[PDB]
Amino acid sequence: RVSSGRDLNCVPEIADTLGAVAKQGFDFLCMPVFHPRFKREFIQEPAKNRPGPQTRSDLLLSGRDWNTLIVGKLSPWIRPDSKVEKIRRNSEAAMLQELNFGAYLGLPAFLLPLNQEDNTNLARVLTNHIHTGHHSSMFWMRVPLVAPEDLRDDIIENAPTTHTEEYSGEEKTWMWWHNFRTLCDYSKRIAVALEIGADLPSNHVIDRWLGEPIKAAILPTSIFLTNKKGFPVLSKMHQRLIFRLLKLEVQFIITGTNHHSEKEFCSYLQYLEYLSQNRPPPNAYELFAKGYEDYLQSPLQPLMDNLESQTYEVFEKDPIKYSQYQQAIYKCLLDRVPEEEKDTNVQVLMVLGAGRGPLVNASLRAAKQADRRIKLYAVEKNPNAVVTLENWQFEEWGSQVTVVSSDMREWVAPEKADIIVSELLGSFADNELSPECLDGAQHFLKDDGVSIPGEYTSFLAPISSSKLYNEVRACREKDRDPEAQFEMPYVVRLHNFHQLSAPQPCFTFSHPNRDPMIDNNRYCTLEFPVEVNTVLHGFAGYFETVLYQDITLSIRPETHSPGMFSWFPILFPIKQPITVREGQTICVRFWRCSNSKKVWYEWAVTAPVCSAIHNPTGRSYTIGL
Amino acid sequence: LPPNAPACMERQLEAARYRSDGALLLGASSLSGRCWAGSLWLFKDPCAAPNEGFCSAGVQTEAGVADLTWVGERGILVASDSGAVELWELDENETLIVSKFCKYEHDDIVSTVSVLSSGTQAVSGSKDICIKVWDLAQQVVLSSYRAHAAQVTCVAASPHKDSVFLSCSEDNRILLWDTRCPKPASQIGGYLPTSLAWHPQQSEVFVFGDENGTVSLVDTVLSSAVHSQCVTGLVFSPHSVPFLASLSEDCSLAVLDSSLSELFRSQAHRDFVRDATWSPLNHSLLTTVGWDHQVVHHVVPT
Ligand SMILES: Cn1ncc(-c2ccc3c(=O)[nH]nc(C[NH3+])c3c2)c1-c1c(F)c(Cl)cc(OC2CC2)c1C#N
Ligand SMILES: CSC[C@H]1O[C@@H](n2cnc3c(N)ncnc32)[C@H](O)[C@@H]1O
Repeated sequence: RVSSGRDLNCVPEIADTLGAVAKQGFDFLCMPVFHPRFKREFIQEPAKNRPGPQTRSDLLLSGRDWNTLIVGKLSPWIRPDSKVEKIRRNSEAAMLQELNFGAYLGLPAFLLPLNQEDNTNLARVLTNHIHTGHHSSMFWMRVPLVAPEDLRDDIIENAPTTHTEEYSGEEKTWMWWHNFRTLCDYSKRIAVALEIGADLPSNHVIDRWLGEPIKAAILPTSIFLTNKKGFPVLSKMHQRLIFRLLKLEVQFIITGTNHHSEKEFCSYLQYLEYLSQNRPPPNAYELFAKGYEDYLQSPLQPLMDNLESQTYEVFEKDPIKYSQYQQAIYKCLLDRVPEEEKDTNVQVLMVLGAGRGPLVNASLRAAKQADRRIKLYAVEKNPNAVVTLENWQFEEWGSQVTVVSSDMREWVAPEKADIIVSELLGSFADNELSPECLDGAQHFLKDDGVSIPGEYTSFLAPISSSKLYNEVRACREKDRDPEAQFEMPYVVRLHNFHQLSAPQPCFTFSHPNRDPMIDNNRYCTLEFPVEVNTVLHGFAGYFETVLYQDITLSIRPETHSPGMFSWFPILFPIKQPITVREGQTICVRFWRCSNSKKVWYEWAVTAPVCSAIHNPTGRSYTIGL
Repeated sequence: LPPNAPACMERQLEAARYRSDGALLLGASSLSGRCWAGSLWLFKDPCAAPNEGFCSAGVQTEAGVADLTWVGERGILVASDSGAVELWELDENETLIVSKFCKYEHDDIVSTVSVLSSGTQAVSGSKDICIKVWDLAQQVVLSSYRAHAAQVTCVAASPHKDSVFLSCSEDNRILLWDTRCPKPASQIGGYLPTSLAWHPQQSEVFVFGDENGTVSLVDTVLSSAVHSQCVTGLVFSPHSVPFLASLSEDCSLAVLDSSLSELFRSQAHRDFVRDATWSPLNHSLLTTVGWDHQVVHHVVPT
C-alpha cells in the first residue's frame, strides 16, 4: 500500500486529467493552478491590464477534491531571485498570487523548486505568506539529490565536467535546503520533496538527508530501466533507496512522460507497489512501535508518580524481558544453594517495586525450575498496584508471598534478603533514581546478598534530526520558560534521525554499593568522532544492565536484547543546532546533579562549539526523590 | 469555416510564419479558462486573420502550442505543452491539417523547435533541460543532449550548415553545436539569453537578446538596449542587407539596422508580442502576433 501521486505540467482539462490519473492508480495529482507559460505582468502597461480570467475556475472541482487530490505547483517562470529587478517584482507578486490562490482552494500542499543556490527572496515571500493567516497547508520544496549542473552530459568541449571528488561540493543541494528552511525559521509547514536522479550520488550525499522532513520522493520515468519483458524497473541501488524511503512512509511522485510506450502508464506505479510488497519488518518490535515513531513522550517517574493500571500492562506485555529476570534469578539460586541443601536452605527474595507482580511470578517460576526454596516479599509503594498484588496473593500466591505496601527506603524489613530484585530502570538507566532507591534498601540485604540487576550503564550518541528538533521546538507552553522544552529529555522511538557517532558509556552504577562514601552525582566528558557533515540537534540515550553474570538487558542498538519491546530511547535536545564538519569531534558534557529533594541532569556541548549549559539547577526538569 | 476546423480560435497567439507563396501559418494556445489547448491555422489571405470564418484550414491540438515552424511547404512542426513534438501536414487540397506523428519524448514542456538546413532533421528544446535531434522521416530521436543545467529557452538551426545550430538556456549558456565534433557543444562567451537568430548572409554571425531587453551582435561585441523587458524573438528580414525585427514582453516591436540602430517602432500590441514574420511577396511588410489576439501588418520604411 503505497501512497503515490502523478506530477504533470500539462492539463488541458482538469476533469478528464484527474479521471485518467485516478484510473491509472494514483492517489493525488501535482498540477499547476495557473498555466505554466501564462506569464503575467503586474506593473507595466499595457500588459498588466490583460483581461481575465487569470486561470481556471474553482467550480470545476468539489471542495473535497481540492482539499485531498490536488497539489499546486509554482509556475516555472516565477523567479523571485532573478538578477533583473523587474523580474523580481513580477515574481514576488506572482508568487503571492499563486500561493494565495492555492490557499483559496484549500490545497493540501504546494510545490516550490529549489533549483539554485540563492533562494533568499523566494524564502522571504514564502515566509511572508506563511505569516498571513494560520493555515495547515504544506509547502513541498522540490530539491534534487544531484544539482542538474553536476549531472549534465560531458558534451561541452570547452567546459568539461569535473572528474575529481568534491566531497562538500557534491552535497550542495542539501545546503540549498538547509539555508532555505533556516531563513524560514524551521517552519513546520515547509517539507522536502527529494527528487531522485538517474545516477545516485555517493552514500554521504544521500545520508545527508537523514533526519530531514522528507514528505515526498519524486521518481522521473527516465530513471527506470527495462527488464526482458519490457516493463519499467529500477536498479538494485535505486531499489535500496526506495526501501529506505518506504521506512519513512513518504509519498512517491511519478514525473515525466511514458517512455515505455509498449506498456500502459500504470506500469511505473505497479513497480512501486511490487517493491513495497517485497520487504521484511522484524517481528513485533517493528510491528510494535510503528505507531510510536518520533512520538515524544514524557519520561516516567515511577517514584514521584503512581503508575496507572495500563502502564503496568505495558510493562507486562514483554515476556522476553521477564524470562531474562527468571533466568537471572535461576542462575543465582543455584550458585547460592548447593544441591545438598536444596531442602533446608530457604532463600529470602525481595522484589523492590513489584508493580502488579510480574517479577513475583518470575521469582516463583525461577525457584521451581531451580528446585530450590524461596520466601518472597513483594514491596511496592504504589497503593493502587498493591490492590492487584494482594488479590494475587490471596487468590494464588498464598502465604509464600508477603506483600509490603511501603517505600523500600523507609520499610523496616523483618529480616534480611538473600536476593533483591528490582525493575527501577528507565530509558537512560538511572533516570528513575534506581541508585537512590536501592541505596536506601541496601541495609536489609545480607552481607553476601545479590542485587538483580547488579549494575547498569547509560549510553549517549549524538544525533542529527531537524524533524525531532522541530517537534521539541513545538513544545512551548504558556506559563513557563519559552525554551524549557529544550532543557528536558523525552522518551521517543527515534525514527527519522541520523546517528553521528557510535554510542559511548556515560553513567554506571553498581549494586550493592559496598563503598563507604556513596555519591551518586556524576560528571562525564565524551568525545564523538564525526566523519560526516551534519547538524547536531541532540543526543540519544540508551542503557545496558547486568541482571546476573551473563544475563543482561539492553536497548543499546549494537547490543539490543533481541525480541524485547520495553524501553524506547531517550532524547536530550539542545536549544540551538550546531554545524559539524567531516572529521570534527563533538565534545559533550553530562552531569548528574542532586539535592535532598530532586535529581536531574545538566549537559553542554564544548566542541566544535560551546552550547549553553542545559537545565542548570534543574530549572526546567527535575526527578522527584 | 473549413471542415474539421474549430469554430473559435484560442486567445493567446504564439506563432506566425509565412511560406513561399505567402500563406500565413498561425499557432494559438489557450493559456487560461476551462480548457488549455491549442490550434493550427492557415490563412492564404493574410488580411482575413485571425478571423476563423475566413481561413484556409484549421485544426485543434490536444495541448498548447509553445512554438512551431514550417517543414517545407505543407509540413508543420509543433512544440507541445504535453512534452511532445508534433508534425502536421496539409493535404493535397490544403483544406485539412492532419497529424503526421506525435511522439512524447520530452519530460516537460517543449518550448522551442527549429528545422535544420537539409529540411529532413529538426532540433527541439524543452524545460526538461534536454535538446533532441529528430529524424522527421523515421519519426524518431536521433540524439538526446543534456548539455544545459536549466530550461532550454531557444534553439536555432544554422541556415546552411546541416550539423550546426545554436541554443541558449537559463543556465546563462549560449552553446554553438556542431554534431560533427566528438563533444558537439561549445560555450560562446551577463543577463540570461532568451532569443537567438542567425545572420542569413554571414556564416559565423548571429544575434541574441537577453531577459533585460538588450540585443547583441556576436561574431564566432556590439549591442543596444532595445527593449525594457525580455526579448522574446529576433527575425531578420529577407532583404539583401537585412533588417532585424525584435519583439519583447514590453508589448513593442522594433526594427534595427546593421549596427542595431532603431529604424521603426510599433506599439500596436496591447499584450506580449510573440512572433514576427516578413512577407515573401512584399519585403517591406512585417506581420506580428501577440496574446492580445492581434494580427498587425506593419509597413516598415526602408
Ligand atoms: C514513556 N516512558 N518513560 C519510561 C517508560 C518505561 C517503559 C517501559 C518500562 C518497563 O518495561 N519497565 N520499567 C520501566 C521503569 N522502571 C519502564 C518505563 C515509558 C513508557 C511508558 F510509560 C508507556 Cl505507558 C509506554 C511506553 O512505550 C510503549 C509504546 C511502546 C514507554 C516507553 N518507552
Ligand atoms: C516496574 S516500574 C518501577 C516500580 O517500582 C515502584 N517503585 C519505585 N520506587 C519505589 C520505592 N522507592 N519503593 C517501593 N516501590 C517503588 C514503582 O511504584 C513501580 O511500580
